[PDB]
Amino acid sequence: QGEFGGAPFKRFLRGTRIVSGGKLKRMTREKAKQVTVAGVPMPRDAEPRHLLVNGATGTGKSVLLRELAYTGLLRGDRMVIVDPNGDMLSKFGRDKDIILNPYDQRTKGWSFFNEIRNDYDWQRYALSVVPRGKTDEAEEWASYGRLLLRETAKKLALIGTPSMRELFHWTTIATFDDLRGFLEGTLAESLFAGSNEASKALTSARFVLSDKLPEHVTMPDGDFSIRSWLEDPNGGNLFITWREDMGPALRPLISAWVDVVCTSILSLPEEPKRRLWLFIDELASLEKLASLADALTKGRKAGLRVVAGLQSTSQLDDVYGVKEAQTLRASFRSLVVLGGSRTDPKTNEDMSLSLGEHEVERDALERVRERVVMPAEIANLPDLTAYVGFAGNRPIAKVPLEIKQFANRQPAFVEGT
Amino acid sequence: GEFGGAPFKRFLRGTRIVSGGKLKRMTREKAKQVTVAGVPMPRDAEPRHLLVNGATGTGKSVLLRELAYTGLLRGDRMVIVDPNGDMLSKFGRDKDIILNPYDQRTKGWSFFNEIRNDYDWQRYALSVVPRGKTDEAEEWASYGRLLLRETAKKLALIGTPSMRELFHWTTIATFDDLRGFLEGTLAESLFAGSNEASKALTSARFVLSDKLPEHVTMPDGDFSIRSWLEDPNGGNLFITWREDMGPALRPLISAWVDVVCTSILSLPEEPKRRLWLFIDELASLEKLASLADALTKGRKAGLRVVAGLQSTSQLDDVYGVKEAQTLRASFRSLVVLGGSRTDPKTNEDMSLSLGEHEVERDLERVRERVVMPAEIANLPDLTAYVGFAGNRPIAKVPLEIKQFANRQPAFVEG
Amino acid sequence: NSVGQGEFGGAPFKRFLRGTRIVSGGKLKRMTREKAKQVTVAGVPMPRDAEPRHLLVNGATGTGKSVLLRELAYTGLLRGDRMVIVDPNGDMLSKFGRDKDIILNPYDQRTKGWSFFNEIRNDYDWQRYALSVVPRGKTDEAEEWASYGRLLLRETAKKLALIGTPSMRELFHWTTIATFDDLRGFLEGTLAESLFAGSNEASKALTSARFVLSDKLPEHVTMPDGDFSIRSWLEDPNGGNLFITWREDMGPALRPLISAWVDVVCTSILSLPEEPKRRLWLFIDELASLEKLASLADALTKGRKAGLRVVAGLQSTSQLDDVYGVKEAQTLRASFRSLVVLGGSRTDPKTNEDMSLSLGEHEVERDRLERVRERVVMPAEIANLPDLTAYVGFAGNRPIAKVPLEIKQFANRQPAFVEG
Amino acid sequence: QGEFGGAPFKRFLRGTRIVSGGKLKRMTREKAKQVTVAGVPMPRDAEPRHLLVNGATGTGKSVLLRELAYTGLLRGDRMVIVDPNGDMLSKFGRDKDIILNPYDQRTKGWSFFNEIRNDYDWQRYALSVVPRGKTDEAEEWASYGRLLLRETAKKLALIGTPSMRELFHWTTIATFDDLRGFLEGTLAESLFAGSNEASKALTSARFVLSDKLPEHVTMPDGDFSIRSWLEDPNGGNLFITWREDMGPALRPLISAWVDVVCTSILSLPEEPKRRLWLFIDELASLEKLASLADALTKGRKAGLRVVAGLQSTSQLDDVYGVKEAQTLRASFRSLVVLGGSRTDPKTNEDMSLSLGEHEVERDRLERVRERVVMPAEIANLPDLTAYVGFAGNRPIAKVPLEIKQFANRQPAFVEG
Ligand SMILES: Nc1nc2c(ncn2[C@@H]2O[C@H](COP(=O)(O)OP(=O)(O)NP(=O)(O)O)[C@@H](O)[C@H]2O)c(=O)[nH]1
Ligand SMILES: Nc1nc2c(ncn2[C@@H]2O[C@H](COP(=O)(O)OP(=O)(O)NP(=O)(O)O)[C@@H](O)[C@H]2O)c(=O)[nH]1
Ligand SMILES: Nc1nc2c(ncn2[C@@H]2O[C@H](COP(=O)(O)OP(=O)(O)NP(=O)(O)O)[C@@H](O)[C@H]2O)c(=O)[nH]1
Ligand SMILES: Nc1nc2c(ncn2[C@@H]2O[C@H](COP(=O)(O)OP(=O)(O)NP(=O)(O)O)[C@@H](O)[C@H]2O)c(=O)[nH]1
Ligand SMILES: Nc1nc2c(ncn2[C@@H]2O[C@H](COP(=O)(O)OP(=O)(O)NP(=O)(O)O)[C@@H](O)[C@H]2O)c(=O)[nH]1
Repeated sequence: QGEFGGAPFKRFLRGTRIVSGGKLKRMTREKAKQVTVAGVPMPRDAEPRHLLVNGATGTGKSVLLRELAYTGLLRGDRMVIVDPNGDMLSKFGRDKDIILNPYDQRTKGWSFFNEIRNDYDWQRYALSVVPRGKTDEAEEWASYGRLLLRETAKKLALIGTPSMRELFHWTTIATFDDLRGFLEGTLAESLFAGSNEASKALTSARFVLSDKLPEHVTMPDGDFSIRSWLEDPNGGNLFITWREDMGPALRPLISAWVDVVCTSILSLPEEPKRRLWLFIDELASLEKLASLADALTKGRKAGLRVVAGLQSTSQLDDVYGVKEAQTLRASFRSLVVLGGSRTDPKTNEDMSLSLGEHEVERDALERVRERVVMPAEIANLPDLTAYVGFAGNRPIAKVPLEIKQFANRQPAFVEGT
Repeated sequence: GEFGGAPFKRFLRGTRIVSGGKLKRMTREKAKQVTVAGVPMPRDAEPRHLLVNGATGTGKSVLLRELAYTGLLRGDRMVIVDPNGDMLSKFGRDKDIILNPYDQRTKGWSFFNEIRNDYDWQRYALSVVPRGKTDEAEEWASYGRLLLRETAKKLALIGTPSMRELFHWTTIATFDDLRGFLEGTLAESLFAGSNEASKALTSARFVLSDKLPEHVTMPDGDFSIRSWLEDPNGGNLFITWREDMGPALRPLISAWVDVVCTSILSLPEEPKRRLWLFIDELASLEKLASLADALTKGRKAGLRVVAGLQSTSQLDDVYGVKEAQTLRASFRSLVVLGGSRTDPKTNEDMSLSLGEHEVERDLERVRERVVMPAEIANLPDLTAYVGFAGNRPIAKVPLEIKQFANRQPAFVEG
Repeated sequence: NSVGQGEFGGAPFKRFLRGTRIVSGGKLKRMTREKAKQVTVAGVPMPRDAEPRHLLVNGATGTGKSVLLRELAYTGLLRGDRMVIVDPNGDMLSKFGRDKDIILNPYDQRTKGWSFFNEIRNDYDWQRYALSVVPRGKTDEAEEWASYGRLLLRETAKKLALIGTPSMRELFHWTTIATFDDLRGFLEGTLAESLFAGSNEASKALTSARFVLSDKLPEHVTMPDGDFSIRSWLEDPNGGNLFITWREDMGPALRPLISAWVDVVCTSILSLPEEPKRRLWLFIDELASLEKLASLADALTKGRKAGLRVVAGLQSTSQLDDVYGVKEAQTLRASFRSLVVLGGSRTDPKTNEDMSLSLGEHEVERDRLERVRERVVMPAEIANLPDLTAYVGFAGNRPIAKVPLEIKQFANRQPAFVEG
Repeated sequence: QGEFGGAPFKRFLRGTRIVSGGKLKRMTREKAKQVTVAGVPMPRDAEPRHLLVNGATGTGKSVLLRELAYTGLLRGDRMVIVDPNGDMLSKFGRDKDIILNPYDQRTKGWSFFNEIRNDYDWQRYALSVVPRGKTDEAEEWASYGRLLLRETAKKLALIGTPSMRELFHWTTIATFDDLRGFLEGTLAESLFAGSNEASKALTSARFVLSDKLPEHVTMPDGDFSIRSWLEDPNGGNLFITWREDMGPALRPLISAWVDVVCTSILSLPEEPKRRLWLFIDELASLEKLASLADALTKGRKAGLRVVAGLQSTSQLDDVYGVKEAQTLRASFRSLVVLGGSRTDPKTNEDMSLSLGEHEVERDRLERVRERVVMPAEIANLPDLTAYVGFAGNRPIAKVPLEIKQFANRQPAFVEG
C-alpha cells in the first residue's frame, strides 16, 4: 500500500506493520532531545536496548553510525568508538578526548594493571586480556592462560614491579623451571606441576599469552585507566583507533579494551544522568568478548547504549558459535537492515524473518500471512537505503540515508615518533 | 476481539485465547492465591512451576516482584536469587536470611553444614562442583568431586572441617602431600598408578581451584540451608550479590541454589508447606545437578519454582539442547513477555509454545498460531501472554508497575 | 499478462509486485551503460560502482568462465586498469601480457626472483606474511599446527634476517632439516626460545610446526631468487600487470606457493597509499582451488579505498565449503556483491538450488487475480542452460538478465610458458 | 503426452523438458561419428563433460557401458577400463591391448617407479599409491605415509635400487632405527625424529604403507609405464581386471592405477585428435582418489572422457565425504538414471531432483511446477529402462536398453 512492497491490502490483522519514512519520523519524535537513525529520531527508551546495523559492505553503515555519533554528541552524550583508521576521530574528536592506539603519538599510556582495584578484578580483566576461545578446546587453553596471567601479574604487582615487559618475560620467555619457581607461593604454584597434564596445561597457557600479550607489552605505558575515565564526567570521549593493515595484529588488544569497558560500566556508581555509547563498527571483527553479553543485559543502570554492525550471520556465528551468537544478536532490541549481497541468501532470509511477517486481509476476502520484507527485497536494496525497526511495538519503515559532510577537526593518525 | 488474527465463526480445537479479564474470572478461586501479571494463579498450577520468557526490560522484574509480594501476603516462604539485593530491600524482614560473602548481614556457611548422612557427601559435591558444559568438562568435574568428597570427608573425620584446609589440600599442597593425605580414603588408589591417574588428579585440582575460591573466602558460620528449610519460623532466604561480581560468584550462587534443590527432597512430609524458588535468570547459573529432579519431585515438599529466560539459545548453551528441552518442559505454566525482533528463533519457539488452534471461518477450517512470532516481537513493554498449566486458555495481559517502599538496604558492605 | 516475455521464463504476468526483476539482455545493457569508460561482463557494461564490490562467476566446467574472465580482463586493459591474474597454463599471459608485465612462476624462464623476505618492511609484517606462507588449516586441529608453524617460521626467518642471512635455503634447513636440538639452539634468544621447550606438549608443538613448514616451504625454496616485491610493485604505477602462471600437472605442488602470492596481494593492498585513481583487479580463476587464504575476507571488505576489484570463479558450493568450512565460506561468498550464473550439471541439484535462491524470487500478480511468489530462475533452468549463456545480476538495485557470451578471439602476443 | 508420465499439459513454460526416445535420438544425432548411450547418439561436445550412470544392481549398467565401449571402439577411440572379472576384456580385448592384473598370466610388469619422470612426480604418485584418508585423521596418517614413501622411494632410486621389495622392507619391515638411519640425508631425516609426536608420525606412516603397498610388491615386475602408454597412439587399450573375491585386496592397487591415469593425462602433449575414455564401473568401490577431481575438470584438452557408475548417493558420500562427493558428482555433466530400489527413497529423490522439475500450464488454466520424473517413477522402473539427460540444454527421454550380444574374443582370466 505504498510503503508496503507487496500487494496493497484491505485490512491489517496482526504482526509487523510497515509505515512510510515520514510517518515513522512523526511517530518516534519526542519532546526531549533525541539521536537519529537514518533520519528517524530514536525513541529515548530504545537507546539502552541497543542497536544492530546489519548490511553488506558499502551500504551505509558508516554514514549511519557517523550520524548517530554526531547527533549523540550534539546532545552531549559521552562515548567509546571502536574506530578504524581514526575516521570518527578526525571528524568528532575534541582536544579533551582520549585516544587508544599503540602506534599513535597522541595515545594514552595503558596497561591492564591500571584497571585493578580489588582482588576479584584480576580474573575479571584476565578475561579481557585473554578473550574466549573459538572452540571448547581453545577455551581450555585460554583458561590456563588466564590462570598463569592472573597469578603472575598478581605477584608482580605485590612485589612492586607491575611491569608488562616483566609479565611477558615470565609467561613466555623465562624457562619452564624459572617460571615454576617464580610461581611458588602463588595459587598457581602447584596447579602447573605434578603430572604431564599439568606441564601441558602450562605450555598451553604460555602459547596463549604469547599470542595475546605482544601488543600489550609494546603498548606505550602510562597511568591511564578506562575505569577512572568512565567515572569522570568531564572525561572526554574514547576513540580506539588503528591502521587497517594492522587490524589482525591488534585484534586481541582492541578486544581487550572493548571488553574492559563492558565489565567496567557494571562497576560505575549509580548515575541516572549518564549516557554512554559503545560503537563497535564490526562486532564479528573483535574476538569472542567475555563481558559483552552481560553488558547488553545489565548496562541499563549504567546508561550503556551499544551500537554494533554486522554483515553475514555466519561471521558472528563462527566467532561466538551459533548458540552464543543468537543470544548476542537477541540482546539488541533495535534493528537496521541495509541490504546485502544476493550471494548471501541465508542472511537475507535471516534479516527478512527478523523484520517479520504480518497477517493481512486482502482485496469474498482472504487472510494472508506474508513477509513484510522479502529476502529478495533486501538483496535488491540500493545503497544508502535502510529498513528501520526500533525496539518494542513500532512499525518498520523503508528510509533513505543521507550523506552529511563533516569537517576534519583533527588528523586521523599521528605517527608515533 | 482478543485474538489478534481474523475473527472466526467457530472454535474447533487447540489453544484458546481469552481476554485479560475473562481469564482473571476463570482462574479466580476461593482460597488465597498469588498473581501473575494481575491474573490469580490456579492453586494447583503453583507446584507445576512457572517460566517467564522475555527480552531485557520487558517486565520480568515487575512480575516476579508481584508474585513474591502476593506470595508473602499469603505467608508463603521463599528463596530468592536476588541480584543487587533488589528483592531484599523491598520485602526483606528482620527474621529473613541473607547469603552474600560480601554483605555484613550474611550468615556464615560451608557445605560441611549440610552433611548429615554419608550419601550427603557426593550429593553436595554435585552442588559445589556443577555439571560440566561439555562431556569432557564433566569428566573433569567428576574427578573434582571425587577429590572433593574424599578430602572433605577425612577433614571432617579428623575434626578439622575447614574450608581453608580443604582448599589448601586440593589446590595448594603438592601432588605427593595430597596423595599422602588421601591415603586411607577411597581416593587413595584411584588417583595413582598411571599417567592417566595423575592426569585425573590434575583435572580434579583445576576444577576445585575454579569452584572453591568463593567458598573459602565465604564468612564462617553454622548456618544450614537444610535446617533452615525444616524450621517453619525460619524467614525467607535472599541470595544477593553485586552485579560486577556475578561471574565470580556464579559457582557459589549455583551451589546454594542446587543445595536447595536436593535438600527439599529430604524435608519431612508437610502438606502445609509452600516454598518458592525464584531464579531471576536460569541460564545465568551453572548447569545445576539437582534442578531437574526438584521440578519433578518437589510437589510433596511444596516446592514452587519460578524462572526467567530470554533466548532459548542461552539455556541450550549451558545445559545442552537435549537437557535444556527437558528442563523447560518441566515448567507447566508459561508467560511470554515479548522479545527482540533480532531473535526470530526464540519468538518462533514462544509462538509455537503458545500453540495453534483450528478454527472455522466465513466455510473454511483453518489451523493457525494463536500468537504469531511477529506479535511477540512487536509486543510493548509490560505486556504479557499468560498461559497457565493445564486446560486453560491464554490471555494477553498488561503488567502494572506497583511501587514498593525500601524496607532495608539492598547491600551492606562488610 | 504483458510483462514476462522474452525475459522471464515462467508464465507471463500482469503486474510485478516486489523482489528480483528480470529484464532482457539488451534492456539491461542500456540500463547499466554509463558515461565513464566501463568494463564488460558477458557483453553487459558493468556499473562503475559495482566494480569494487567484487564479482563472483559460478558455473560448471566448460560453460564460459574463461570467455567471460578473458573479456573482463580485456576491457579492463583497454581502460588502462592494472591487474593480478591467477593464470593457469599462462593463457591470459599469452593473450594480454606485455613486455613491462611481471610473471611469477618458479619454472618459467621469465619469472622474477622472489622470497617473502622481500615483503617485510615493519615488524608486524613477519606474522602478517607468515599467514600468507602458511594458510589457514582446513580443520581446527590443522590450524593449531599451522599456528605453531607460523611461530617457528616467523622467529626463525626473523633471526636469519637480523644476522644478515635472509636465506630461504637457510630458513628451510633450520625449520625442517636441522636436528631438534640445533634448531632449539638457533631459537635461543628469540620469542620461540622457550615456547618450544619444557614439556612433551612443547616438543609436540615443535614437531607439528616442522611438518607444516616442510609441506609449505618446498616451492618457496626452489623459487628463483630476486629482490622483487609484490608490495613495491603495487605502489609503482608504471608497474605492469602480474601474471601468476603454472602448468596444470603441477597445480597441486604449487598450491601453497600460489596461495601465498594471492594472499600477499590481499594484505598488501591494505597498506598502499591512499590513491583514488587506482584500479587494481584480482582474478582468481577458481577460488576453491587455492588454500584457505588468511587475508581474502578483509581484502573483500576493506579494499574499496585501495581500488581492489576481485573476480572469482566457483563451480559447486561444496568446493569452497570444504576448504573454508560452511560458515566461513558463506561469509566469503557473501562479500561478492555481483553474481554471474553460468549453469551447472543436473547432477548437482544442491548448487543449482543455491544459485536459483541467490538469483531470488519475485512476487507477481497474474490473471486466471492471484499473487504468486516464485523463483525468477528455477534450479532446472540453470541446470538446463546451454554453454556460453549466463544470468547477470549486478550488485545493488538492478534487474537480472539472461545474456549470451560471445567468444571473442585474441591473438597470442607472448608464449604461455618458457623453459621446462 | 507419451513421454511425460504425469498429466498432459497445454503449454510448457520452463524447466526440464521430457521428450520421446526417438525424438531425442533425432535431436542429438550428428554428422560426425558418435558413440551411443542406450541407443541415443551422444552429442560430441558432451563427451568430455563426462557421464554418470546411476542405477540399482542389475538394471543394465553393464549393457550400457558395454554399448558405449563398443561404439567407442568402432570409432577408434582409446580407453582405460576398470574391468571386474575381465568381462570387457573378453569381449573387446584385442592383441595389442594392455592388461593390468597382478594375477593374470598376460599382465604387464609394473611399479610406480616407472611413472617418475621429474621431481614433482614423487608426491604426485605417492598420492596415487596412498589414496586420501576416509577421515581427517586417517588422511593425516596417509600424509605421513606419503612422506615416508616418497623420500624412501626417492633414495632407493638414487642409489640405483628402485626395488618395490626394498621399499616395502624399509618402510614396514626394517626396525625403527635402521629406517631412521636409511632416511638420513633425505628430507624425512629429521621430520620423523625429535619427539614422541615425530615417532608417532613414523608409526602411522608405517601402518599406512603396510596396508597399501602389499599388492604393489607382489605385482609382476616390468618396465611398463601408464604415462608412456598414454603418449603412444598405437598403444592399445588398457583393461584393469581382477577376480571379484579379491576386490577388497586389490582396492588400493586398482585405485592407484586409476589415479595414475587421472594425473598423467594432465601431462600429455597437446593433441586435439586424442579421445581417451576412462570407464570406472563403480566409482564408490575405489578409494578416495586424489586426482579424479582435477581430471574431471582439466582433461578436456587431453581428450579425457570419464564414464562412472553409482547406485546409492550414500556410497560415494561415505567414501569422499558429503561435500567432496557432491563436487565429484557435479563434475559429470551428463546423467543416466536406471531406476533404484524402493528401499532407497533418498537416492530416488536425489535422482528425481537432479532430473528436475518443469513449470507447466494445464487445462482444469493452472501454472504447475512439478517433477518431470517422480521418485516413485524411478523406484518402479523395469530393468533395462533408463532416463537419459545429456549435458547442456537438451530434453531428457525415457529409453529402453537393448541387450546386444558380443562374442568372446579372449579369455577373461588366465591363471598365473
Ligand atoms: N560519490 C561519493 N559517494 C560517497 C562518498 N562518501 C560516501 N559515499 C556513499 O556512501 C557509500 C559508502 O557507505 P559507507 O557507509 O561508507 O560504507 P562502509 O561499508 O561503512 N565503508 P566503505 O565504503 O569504505 O566500504 C558509497 O556507496 C557512496 O554511495 C564520496 O565522497 N563520494
Ligand atoms: N475458494 C473460494 N471460492 C470463492 C470465494 N468467493 C467466491 N468463490 C467462488 O468459488 C470459485 C472458486 O472456488 P475454489 O474452491 O477456489 O476453486 P478451485 O480453484 O477449484 N479450489 P482450490 O483453490 O482449492 O484449488 C470462484 O470462481 C468464485 O465464484 C472464496 O472466498 N474462496
Ligand atoms: N517509570 C518506571 N518505569 C519502571 C520502573 N521499573 C521498571 N519500569 C518499567 O519496566 C521496564 C523494565 O522492567 P524490568 O522488569 O525492570 O526489566 P528487567 O529486564 O527485569 N531489569 P531492568 O529494567 O533493570 O533492565 C522499564 O523499561 C520501564 O518501562 C520504575 O521505577 N519507574
Ligand atoms: N571455437 C572456440 N571455441 C572456444 C574457444 N575457447 C572457448 N571456446 C568455447 O567455449 C567453451 C569453453 O569455455 P571456457 O570458458 O573456455 O571454459 P572453462 O571451463 O573456463 N575452460 P575450458 O574450455 O578449458 O574447459 C568451449 O566448449 C567452446 O565451445 C576457442 O578458442 N575457440
Ligand atoms: N537374457 C539375458 N538377459 C541379460 C543378459 N545380460 C544382462 N541381461 C539382463 O540385464 C540384467 C542385468 O544387467 P547388467 O547390466 O548385467 O547388470 P549389472 O548390475 O551391471 N551386473 P549383474 O547383472 O551381474 O548384476 C539381467 O537381470 C537381465 O535381465 C544376457 O546375456 N541374457
